[PDB]
Amino acid sequence: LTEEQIAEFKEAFSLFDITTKELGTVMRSLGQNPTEAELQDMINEVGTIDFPEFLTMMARKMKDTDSEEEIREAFRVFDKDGNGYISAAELRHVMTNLGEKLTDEEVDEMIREADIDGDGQVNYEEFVQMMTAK
Amino acid sequence: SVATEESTEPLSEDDFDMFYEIWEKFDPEATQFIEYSVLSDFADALSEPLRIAKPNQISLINMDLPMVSGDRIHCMDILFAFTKRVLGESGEMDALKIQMEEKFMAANPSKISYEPITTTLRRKHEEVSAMVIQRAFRRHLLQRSLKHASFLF
Amino acid sequence: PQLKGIVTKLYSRQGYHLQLQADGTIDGTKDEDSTYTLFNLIPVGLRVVAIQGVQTKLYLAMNSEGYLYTSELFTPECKFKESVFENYYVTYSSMIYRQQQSGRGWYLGLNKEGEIMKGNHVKKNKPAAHFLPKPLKVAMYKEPSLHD
Ligand SMILES: [Mg+2]
Ligand SMILES: [Mg+2]
Ligand SMILES: [Mg+2]
Repeated sequence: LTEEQIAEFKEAFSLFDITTKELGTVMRSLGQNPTEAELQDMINEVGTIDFPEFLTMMARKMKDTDSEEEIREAFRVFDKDGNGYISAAELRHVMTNLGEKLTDEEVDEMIREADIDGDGQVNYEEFVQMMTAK
Repeated sequence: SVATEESTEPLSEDDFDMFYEIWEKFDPEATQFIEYSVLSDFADALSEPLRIAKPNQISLINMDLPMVSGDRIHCMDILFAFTKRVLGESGEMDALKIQMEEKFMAANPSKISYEPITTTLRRKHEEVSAMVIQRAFRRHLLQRSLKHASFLF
Repeated sequence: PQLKGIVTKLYSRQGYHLQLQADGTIDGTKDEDSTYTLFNLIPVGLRVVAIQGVQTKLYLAMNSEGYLYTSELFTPECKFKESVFENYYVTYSSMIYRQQQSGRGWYLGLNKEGEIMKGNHVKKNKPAAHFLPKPLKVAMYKEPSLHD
């Protein structure tokens, strides 16, 4: 974290001198709207949180955002009609024919997870969240 | 100076001279190729108007830039796409590239630099994107596998 | 071994692999496990290639009427200009034949059914002309001798 970054984080933290529901409010003042489940995960990776732990939580959240964005943008390349959906067949084709090709067993598993409702369509934002859940 | 109806501005011999000067910085052995991973730097290093200043990925990926194995781009393809960016799109343009290739061939005794097209910048971009997804999925699976293993504890 | 080419399949956007059979017929096939679908892509000039079936040793050629055929001997009809359309596809056209007056090239192409098309019915901006090399390996080639 840069000094510039720590400054902004101290600023937001100071405004709520911290409770668990207080964190929710702090996150809101940083423009985020995490679900309660999301908030619990952030807390767990570390009901009162010390500053230096907030910094650690913020650093981690920004890293997570980056990787979420990287994967989302990677999917966007293949959603050529820009509707947020990629057909399971196309996903299967891309995964087995490009890059570090997935095996048949790996790709079967991907489709099992990526197309839960089994309609032959993948909501890739959904699947991005699944892969970044941990 | 050369100018067309579609040109952002005219080009002169100095621009083409400048082009080779910069080329030799990236291709000191005059192999006639640069690796695609320095193309962005090369494009940014030219003088205006041939220059494509960073960020320049979008412009580059929109150009016809064929890549020989592996991930190597010929100076002639680069030269043509960059000058077309400036001079603008035209009918003759496609025919003009064929003629340029012929003139380059007649002047060039070094035949070793001729290699067939294998891929493109855009295709490479898709390979990279697929790998981002593949890596994410393998990380996901491995995290899961260890997770299941640890349950027994 | 003076030329640096590739051993490769040529995948057609129409959903076929180009194929040059033992009997000399050219077409597209769904059989992703065929010896024939193998080609030597040999550079014979700047963005000029010869396309040769590995199993048959025949060269693809286009005659003065736009018809593609196979040639045992390497001739000027065996040279293809290689170009990319939209930065996503590779197109191969006659070096010497062309739409008279129109100035439009004549291209190697397959139709929706995987059938070989007349060179002058194939347009660079149409799916039929759209190929993608699927390279196996880099290979050195002795230069073919030009005949007539
Ligand atoms: Mg879509
Ligand atoms: Mg549904
Ligand atoms: Mg679905």
